[PDB]
Amino acid sequence: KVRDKLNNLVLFDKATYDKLCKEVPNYKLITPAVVSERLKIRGSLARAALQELLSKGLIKLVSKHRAQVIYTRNTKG
Amino acid sequence: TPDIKLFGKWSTDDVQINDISLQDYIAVKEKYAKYLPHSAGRYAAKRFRKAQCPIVERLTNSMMMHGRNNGKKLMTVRIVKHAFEIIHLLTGENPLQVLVNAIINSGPREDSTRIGRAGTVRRQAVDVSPLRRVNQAIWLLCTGAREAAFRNIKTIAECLADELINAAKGSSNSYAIKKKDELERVAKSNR
Amino acid sequence: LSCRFYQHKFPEVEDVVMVNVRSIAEMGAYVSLLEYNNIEGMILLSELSRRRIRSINKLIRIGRNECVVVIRVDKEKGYIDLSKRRVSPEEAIKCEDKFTKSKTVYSILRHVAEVLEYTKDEQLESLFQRTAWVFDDKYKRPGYGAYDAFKHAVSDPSILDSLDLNEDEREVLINNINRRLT
Amino acid sequence: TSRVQPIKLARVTKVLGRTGSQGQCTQVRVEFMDDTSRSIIRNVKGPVREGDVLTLLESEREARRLR
Amino acid sequence: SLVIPEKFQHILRVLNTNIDGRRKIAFAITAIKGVGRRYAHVVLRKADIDLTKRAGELTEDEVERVITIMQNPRQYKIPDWFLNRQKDVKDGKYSQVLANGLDNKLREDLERLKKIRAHRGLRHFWGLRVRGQHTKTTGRRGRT
RNA sequence: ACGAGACUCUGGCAUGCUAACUAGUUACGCGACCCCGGUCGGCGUAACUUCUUAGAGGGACAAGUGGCGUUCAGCCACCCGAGAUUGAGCAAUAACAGGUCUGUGAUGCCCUUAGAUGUCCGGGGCUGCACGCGCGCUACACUGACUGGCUCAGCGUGUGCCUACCCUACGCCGGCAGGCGCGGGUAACCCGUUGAACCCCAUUCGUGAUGGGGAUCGGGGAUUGCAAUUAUUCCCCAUGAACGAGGAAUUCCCAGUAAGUGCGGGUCAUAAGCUUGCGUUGAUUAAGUCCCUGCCCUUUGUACACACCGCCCGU
Repeated sequence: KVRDKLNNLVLFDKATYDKLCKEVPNYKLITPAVVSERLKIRGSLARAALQELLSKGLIKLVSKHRAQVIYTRNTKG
Repeated sequence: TPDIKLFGKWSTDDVQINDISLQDYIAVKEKYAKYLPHSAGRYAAKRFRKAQCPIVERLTNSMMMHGRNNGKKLMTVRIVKHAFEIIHLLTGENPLQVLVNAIINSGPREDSTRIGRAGTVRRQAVDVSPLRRVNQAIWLLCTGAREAAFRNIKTIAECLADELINAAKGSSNSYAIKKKDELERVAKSNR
Repeated sequence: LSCRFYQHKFPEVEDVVMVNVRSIAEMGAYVSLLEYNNIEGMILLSELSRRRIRSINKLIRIGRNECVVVIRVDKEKGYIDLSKRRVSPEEAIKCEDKFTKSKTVYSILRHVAEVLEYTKDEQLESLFQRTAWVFDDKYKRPGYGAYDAFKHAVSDPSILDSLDLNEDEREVLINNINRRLT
Repeated sequence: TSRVQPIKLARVTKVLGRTGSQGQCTQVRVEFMDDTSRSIIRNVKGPVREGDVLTLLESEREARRLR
Repeated sequence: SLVIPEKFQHILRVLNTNIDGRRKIAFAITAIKGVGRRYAHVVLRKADIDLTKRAGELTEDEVERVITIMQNPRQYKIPDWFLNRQKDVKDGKYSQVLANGLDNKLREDLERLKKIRAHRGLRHFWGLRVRGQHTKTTGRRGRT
């Protein structure tokens, strides 16, 4: 029964950026919730990073909504 | 041209039911196959008319609970559609097959009845009717996703998505499988 | 930082455990085994007492530990069925003494771990394996083979340094055993 | 225990009156499919139809009354 | 940009209070006693500072301009009906107070009522409700 | 013979009947915009009741089929079918020491009647708080909060006798609460096609007593009234408490139902956290039982009959 009060970073440090750029385009389902859970960052910060990766073109859009968005990796072939 | 009742973008055919005891109670195949999980009504009027309802419609109707969500059918429908999106993009498997195999795997097949006076603890082992199997299975899936998506950063479109696949493979990391097999354990403990 | 007490992940059948109760449910009740890393357990309503009860919290007492016996376990799935009715009155003092030795060993090793600054799950399991589980497997007693080993090693440094864990960490553990276990 | 009873599935033939303290149980007349000659009575919870096949964890007990 | 900038000030020491830098600038300045959500948008609209940045990366000149808007809001064309303290009984001026003038002026008003012996002052001295509501069924945390 | 039933009102349909410039539809002309064709709740007038209004008649009766039943009363499932159990109204003999003398110029008796228990004026009180109890409202959040845009109803009511106090389109001023000259309706004509809320879409927020929650409290400005202080009410900026899904116990309900959500009426000079109606979205479970709390009939028992909340024995 450990509490472990989360203290999410408001912006990226050095290790989070390349950890994201090497592991997030190698995952099956990408949503800001699972990005905030795995990378211990804020929800809006994950949304901004995912918008940057969408503008870069390494993530394809699946469906957009005001509640949550759905993202997936590129085909490895 | 109505070649196939595509459930938005998923095909209602080529889905396999593994249990024969739930064959006539789950209607998804070739007759009760709709484009939406929202129909008109007059489905809970007589005794067994709810067995003819589509299973995704029953899941959508049982999705809404706890006061502030009653009547919001559109919101539960779009949760169901987004959950089907993560289910299709997550395993590579057709999302209607995942719904069917989870309900079979999460159905409690034996029950204990409270017997005696008020306060005494006596249980008698009975078996569960196949309609009530589907009914408590849908209720268990809905309450597992509901208590997963509470005071958490993870959305309900993802909390519902992880809850069925853990019930589909029988990994027992889901909450429906947890109450299913403790109920089977209680029914087995005193027969 | 926390882990299991003994080397076994899940206990065997017909074994006594001391468990912390958490909440009361309809079919059973949710508890937490403090010596098995707070895993989920179940106590039955009819198994709480052999006679007629008047209220649920006559024997619930949420927050205070109790003694139970494992009736049926499932190692592959992680389910333990507990029993309250099948306990002897003479077992309580021995269970309390065993939990006292286990908790003072866990507190001493936690103190040595935060002195040595080794904060990792696998590294902490390695420290337990090199500190207590080795002498537990050597003396063939799950709990009774450890406290006697620290009691001997408080006076015998040659018996203390038999495990090849480290040098400075071994000195810190010997200092903790000398200061605490007197 | 130490014995895995194989699960047998049985289909009803006739529904009887509803038993139980609150009338929540029901007496049914089920029949086996590996040999269609045997008919026993079981206690079921929930609504049942005619021709509704049920799963049985055990196939050895007999139905008791409301008590 | 999204990478943390250099000299990213975490804890902001402004007006002898503690201010977090991880919160939005339209909401991190609301932790100061006396200023709230509505008046915060006007201040960052008079100053040429966007609302899309956190409070932890702003620097001395912009936070100094915001502190000038705090202390003297009248001649930066903030409307007179937007203020919390208007038409004073001591001197008759329109001003915005930031926790020090606010706390000491509320204390001075309460001792003014207690000295003038109005029933509002007597109810504040006794520790009861002043706006004229029922006390029979509520207020059970008054005294033991 | 009464009661139940029978009877009435409302909902559910009828492209058949009667009818509509205080309701529209379809065609025709004119006008406006665009690329030859679309939109107009823009303007005007040749048929019509498909929408609407409301009158008369019709339609569902266990009527048919297959079973169960003494094959008698009736029950079950199915087909054709808008419905094969819609909801309300009225509601018998007998009595309650049930409530109302504060509904009445309905009322017996008693008290009082000029230093009045009649009446009137002015002020206060019915709101006063160690505490306990009941009906309710808002929330404890991410099935969410804020901000923009999109978009859909039905019951109603409205210038009153002494009695003065109505509902409101439109123009300007002001952040807003609000203010002035202007027009309609004594009402299917005017508010009004009642651009309602919940929902839908798109940003901001990210598990933090937090942008949740708005209690408490300070300052200022308008409206009603002869008069607001013990803030009538409304508006603006600050103040941001408890509350992390609630112990023993207990209430209501089974189909357009519970629940969420808003709109009318009653009180009303100023006026809804209450109540009565209305509409939108819209489920989980069950077609059974007498175990609990009670009710109806028959038999039996009784030392009860102001009737078990009864009666009664002894220190």
